[PDB]
Amino acid sequence: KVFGRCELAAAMKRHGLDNYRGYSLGNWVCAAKFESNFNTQATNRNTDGSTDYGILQINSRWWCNDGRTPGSRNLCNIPCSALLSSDITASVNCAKKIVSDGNGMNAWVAWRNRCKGTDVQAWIRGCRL
Ligand SMILES: [Cl-]
Ligand SMILES: [Cl-]
Ligand code: NA
Ligand code: NA
Repeated sequence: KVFGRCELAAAMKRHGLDNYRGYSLGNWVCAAKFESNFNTQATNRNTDGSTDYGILQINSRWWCNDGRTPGSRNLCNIPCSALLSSDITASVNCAKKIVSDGNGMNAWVAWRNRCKGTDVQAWIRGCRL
């Protein structure tokens, strides 16, 4: 499913991301924009053989099992394919573990490069939340 900007904001708000570990909702929207263009079915293969899955491009080296990332962990205890669902619950709950793991949202390269230090509130502006 390809979300609208406001629709995703609303889904993410309902799932407890709004200010989770101090990151306002705009940050999460901005990250999703640039990670996946709001498409839950986004996948991208990394140099190391790991793959990024879903709206927040969660990586199989640590966070999910795709059965093909030798030597990887599955720290969110989910199959990676669960991150591709139109229901963002699994992506959101795994994101919460990731963002709590010491690096905050710097774990998402695109957030660090495209969102961090920008006016992220722009991403939820105009939305009925
Ligand atoms: Cl694996
Ligand atoms: Cl980037
Ligand atoms: Na995801
Ligand atoms: Na894995």
